[PDB]
Amino acid sequence: APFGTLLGYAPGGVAIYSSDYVFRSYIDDEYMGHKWQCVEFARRFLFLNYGVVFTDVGMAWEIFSLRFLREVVNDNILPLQAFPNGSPRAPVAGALLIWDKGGEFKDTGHVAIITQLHGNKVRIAEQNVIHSPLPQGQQWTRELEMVVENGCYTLKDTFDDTTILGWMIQTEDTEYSLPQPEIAGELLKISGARLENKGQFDGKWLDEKDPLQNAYVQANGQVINQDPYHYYTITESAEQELIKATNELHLMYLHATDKVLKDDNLLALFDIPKILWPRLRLSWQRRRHHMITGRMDFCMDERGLKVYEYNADSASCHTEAGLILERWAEQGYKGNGFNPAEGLINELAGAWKHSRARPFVHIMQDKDIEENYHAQFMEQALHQAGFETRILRGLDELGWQLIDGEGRLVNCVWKTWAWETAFDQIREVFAAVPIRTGHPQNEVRLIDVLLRPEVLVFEPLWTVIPGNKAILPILWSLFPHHRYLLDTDFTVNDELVKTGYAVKPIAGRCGSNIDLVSHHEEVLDKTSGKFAEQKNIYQQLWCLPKVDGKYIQVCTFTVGGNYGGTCLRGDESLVIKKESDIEPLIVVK
Amino acid sequence: FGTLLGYAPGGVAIYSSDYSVFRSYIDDEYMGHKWQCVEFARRFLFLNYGVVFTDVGMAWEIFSLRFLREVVNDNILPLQAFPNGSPRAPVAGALLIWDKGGEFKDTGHVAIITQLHGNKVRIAEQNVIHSPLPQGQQWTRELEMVVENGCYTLKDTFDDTTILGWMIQTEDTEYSLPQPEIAGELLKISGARLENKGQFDGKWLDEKDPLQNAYVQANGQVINQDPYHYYTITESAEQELIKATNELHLMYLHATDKVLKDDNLLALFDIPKILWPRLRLSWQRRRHHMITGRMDFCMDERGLKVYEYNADSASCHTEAGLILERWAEQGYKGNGFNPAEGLINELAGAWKHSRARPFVHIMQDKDIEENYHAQFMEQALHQAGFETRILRGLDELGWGQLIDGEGRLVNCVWKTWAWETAFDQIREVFAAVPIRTGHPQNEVRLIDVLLRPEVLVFEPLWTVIPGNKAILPILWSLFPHHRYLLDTDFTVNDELVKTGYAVKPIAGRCGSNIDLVSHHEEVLDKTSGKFAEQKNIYQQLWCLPKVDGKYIQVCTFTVGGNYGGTCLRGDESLVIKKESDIEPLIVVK
Ligand SMILES: C[C@@H](NC(=O)CC[C@@H](N)C(=O)O)C(=O)NC[P@@](=O)(CCCCNCCCCN)OP(=O)(O)O
Ligand SMILES: C[C@@H](NC(=O)CC[C@@H](N)C(=O)O)C(=O)NC[P@@](=O)(CCCCNCCCCN)OP(=O)(O)O
Ligand SMILES: Nc1ncnc2c1ncn2[C@@H]1O[C@H](COP(=O)(O)OP(=O)(O)O)[C@@H](O)[C@H]1O
Ligand SMILES: Nc1ncnc2c1ncn2[C@@H]1O[C@H](COP(=O)(O)OP(=O)(O)O)[C@@H](O)[C@H]1O
Ligand SMILES: [Mg+2]
Ligand SMILES: [Mg+2]
Ligand SMILES: [Mg+2]
Ligand SMILES: [Mg+2]
Repeated sequence: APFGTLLGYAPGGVAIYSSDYVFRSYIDDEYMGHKWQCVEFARRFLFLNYGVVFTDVGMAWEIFSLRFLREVVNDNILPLQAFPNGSPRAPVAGALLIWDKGGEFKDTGHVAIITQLHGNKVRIAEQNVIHSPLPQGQQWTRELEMVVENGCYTLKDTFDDTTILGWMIQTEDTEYSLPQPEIAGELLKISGARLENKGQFDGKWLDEKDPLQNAYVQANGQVINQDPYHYYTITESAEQELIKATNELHLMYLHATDKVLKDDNLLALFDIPKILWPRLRLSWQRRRHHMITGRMDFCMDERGLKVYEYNADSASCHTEAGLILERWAEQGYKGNGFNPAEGLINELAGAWKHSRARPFVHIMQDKDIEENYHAQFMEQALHQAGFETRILRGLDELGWQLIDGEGRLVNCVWKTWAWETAFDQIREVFAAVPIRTGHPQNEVRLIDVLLRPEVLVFEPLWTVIPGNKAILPILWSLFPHHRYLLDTDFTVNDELVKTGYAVKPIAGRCGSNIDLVSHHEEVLDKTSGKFAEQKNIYQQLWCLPKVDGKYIQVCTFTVGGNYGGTCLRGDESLVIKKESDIEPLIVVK
Repeated sequence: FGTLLGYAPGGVAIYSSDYSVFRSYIDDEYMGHKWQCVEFARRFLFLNYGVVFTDVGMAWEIFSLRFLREVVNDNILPLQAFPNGSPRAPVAGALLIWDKGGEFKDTGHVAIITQLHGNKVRIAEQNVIHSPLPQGQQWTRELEMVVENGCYTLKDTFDDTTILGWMIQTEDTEYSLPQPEIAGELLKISGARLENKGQFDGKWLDEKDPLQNAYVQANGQVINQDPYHYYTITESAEQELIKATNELHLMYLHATDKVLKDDNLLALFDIPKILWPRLRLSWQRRRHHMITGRMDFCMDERGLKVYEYNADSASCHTEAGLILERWAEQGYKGNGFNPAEGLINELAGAWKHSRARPFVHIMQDKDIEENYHAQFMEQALHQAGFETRILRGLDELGWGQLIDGEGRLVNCVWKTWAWETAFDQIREVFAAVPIRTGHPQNEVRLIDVLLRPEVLVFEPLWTVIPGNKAILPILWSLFPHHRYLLDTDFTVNDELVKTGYAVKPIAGRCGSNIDLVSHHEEVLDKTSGKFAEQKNIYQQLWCLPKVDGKYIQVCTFTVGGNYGGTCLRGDESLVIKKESDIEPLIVVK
């Protein structure tokens, strides 16, 4: 039957459509999947019957690697066990059934729901196998021979060339289960590479006729890094691991955010003016699904994958990884590899299309030359998502009801401004946020725009919580010894003294005021900055890898909660800074 | 009217409420009626502290409240009151309430104190100033404050008004006022006879009106055993009933919220576990979709208690809001009025503001009482713009989507059916709720309609929780010794033993299987019924007052969450039942 046709329903009344090729599938504010993949059904089936969902994955077979589910009515995390086909643990109804990649399910693999288990077979329901109407009243798509020998169940797919990894059950009982996988550090190694010099970058290789590139040029010139003939490479396998860590960590971050907002004791550790708390919570409940983009900082090498911070509030690198590196590649790369961030612009237009952003968006940026091309890069994402924008450098063009230069109303704002800056205008100075709605010499401040009740702002005010480092000790707290985390505390405890630690201001950035100390209690590195007086967090030391004379760092972009790309920052020192360059990155298989 | 005059602190608009779609919301949260004083004071609180006060008749009533509702998690906070002249100073943000009289006649007034000084305080408010305000001035009026011997006293700018005091949201009660208790006698119910002039000797009910005809067809030209008799209540009591309705309602939602968050609690309602996941989703997305419910109280000089709250499926609306209208219209030449005369416009109201689809299928069981109940509601919907079609039974329903006898798709239904009855269809006989999406002979069950995902149902699922008596011990738990509650438990503890106690099925109705043990330990009354196997609750004995040879019970309606009327149920026994009559009620000032 055509694409979209209803072929039947699964237990509980869950529809199943034909996907024989508005493609996103949502059930309210929740993303289900592409239409009509085997994954969209599986996730919708769990959401509609159990009110739980599994993270976003590249391919179906990757679902067998997850070890947690998200409970949707409260952003809570649930434990999920995996089981090998042939396990003493029977494939109960409701469980997820996963196919690896191979045979009928080539690279993707496959996922299905076990609807009913019998004595010599089981029934499953799925969405991308059958494209024809199901027997009236049949709430299963296929039957699978199941053998039972010595308290061990083994399924036999109806295809002669496929492999069934097993099934997953949401329980705390780990008996019989598979330990969570872990990629061979060998595959996480960052490798140097060189292109053959033939002067592909000898001149103006970045188009200056294009307003966006030229904007970038006017801030950096025809340059990305020290030497444009040298790039770095990672394995498609490591990228997969980065997509996995990004999507997982984000939920852990939203989950931690949730817990902080519900406990004054925790909220008090962020050093945010109390007058704002009620506004933080409201932002949380109302703008919960509005964060458009963030960037994570990772240390990646054979030792594994670690996360330093999450730039949820405001984050750049987008122009670099998503535009210049695209032209760089088109200009000098002739290999089979690819730029892991080439889909950044479209990924952003997409999040905007689906955002509840008003028709006209005012883009507010401070007067910084980097913020200059960043703003224009975000403006092009919005114009693609079909929005209208005007950029505002500084506040001078603003005036009062808030209006801009050309007399237009300001009701929707995208800021490159950091929420912290607005928090200073409050710290410096009541029954409410002390904002002006009138002024003799028509002088508008920052807080006078971002905190005015009728202005729709991105990133939302709650993002300043997962964006503040005081969240790290909380992360550690909720997921002790999590494979991707580093021990973090608000003091230096015994366990940090042995390992060594990095001192970091809870609201800093660009590597300002950072102190690295080794187990030998020796200061490996220091930086200064304007955030010297803020509270600090102490996080287990874990130094960047050095490759080809530079310490490389891995960064992933979150777009609407999911991986949107990867990029590199590389510096002659152990600490990355606003200046640290963006090195070309190619992923290879 | 509607003109923007200025902004209170935080950037809170203030409009003119002159005169010569009147509801105000901020999302799905109701602020008040445009553009009254109360609407501002609530919107100011909602926007800056994320709290709001319960609905009230007049602004002067707010000074009686002793709690606020935190919106981001339906939690309840303490709100203390302080009389003008008080060691406790009138801080910023606090509510300032005027009693009724003088300038603020019957209503009284409400303002927000924006800033305290040494000899004055500034206050922001609505409906007192109807002229624009000076640029950037975030206050409306100043008031002389006379600090003497440690006591603060405010003087109004009007010479005939009275300031009650101010209200601080805190746990410290020192210097505060105790909760106002209504005088015993103002709560006595009283019989009154009309002058017999044959006003009720023929077809006094207009048989021309289809809605009334249907009611006649089920009861004839009758309401009670003698329509020349009625009861009356002081406007002071109705005051108390509107107050206890809106408060208990919030107490019930607060309790509901708690249950849905802790399995150990939810496990007490005996609902099929396969539905738990669905109850929680219902609660999170249909939180504001409840249209109507009815509360049962015991009222007399002893005070005001609450027996139960029929949130799921409740009736009596035809009787109180239509027949009794006709009644008064036919034999009442008095000053009083029917406390439930607006109900029908009240309901059409909630329906305008519901997210109900344009076409509504009304579902009812074959009962002669439900027959007119559903035509009374069908009329509330017609007055709200929707189209409908009554469906008696389940025969007119086909199938792979659910359609009606005329072919139309059923995806939005209003039911008179009890959610507990579908629950039985699950407890009769699975990876999901067992529902048919097809069947040979085309046989839709009740469960096959209410639990089909694409069908919009009112009342929404979560109502089965506050509509279940298992919640009574919870409320007692959250609000022990609340003035309107009764000690309820899941056993017969020490206290109930000595006070006497009512035994009742957690999911019953119409007085079925009710047992009444006195403190002398003797079965006062007892009834039979179908829910004898169900779990029970044990509620403190508090017998109906007996007036004019009848046991009277007070009932209040909740429409969209707030008071919507009042009616009486009278019986020869202490236990009201399905057939208990509706006794005419007139409210007197
Ligand atoms: C968004 C950035 N800037 C701001 O927020 C300025 C805010 C300030 N104008 C205000 O009003 O608070 C920012 O500092 N982000 C932190 P970031 O997301 C991205 C850092 C940018 C690195 N740019 C390198 C350009 C190299 C050109 N050759 O990352 P971290 O610093 O690691 O935190
Ligand atoms: C809505 C009513 N009925 C049902 O829900 C029956 C559902 C049934 N069709 C099903 O199969 O589930 C109901 O029982 N409500 C309980 P209620 O809300 C209203 C009782 C109605 C009293 N009518 C008196 C008419 C007198 C005419 N002279 O109140 P309580 O019984 O006190 O609980
Ligand atoms: N625990 C740590 N161990 C080793 N290096 C660290 C650690 N924390 C931070 N760094 C280094 O410092 C840089 C900046 O710290 P980061 O935590 O990302 O904060 P910022 O927001 O200032 O960029 C990182 O890019 C990394 O090179
Ligand atoms: N605690 C109690 N003390 C005395 N009478 C009670 C008590 N609870 C209920 N009753 C009597 O029993 C009737 C039925 O109880 P109710 O709680 O309303 O359940 P139902 O859903 O069956 O109407 C009431 O209307 C009232 O007359
Ligand atoms: Mg960093
Ligand atoms: Mg940062
Ligand atoms: Mg009752
Ligand atoms: Mg009842």
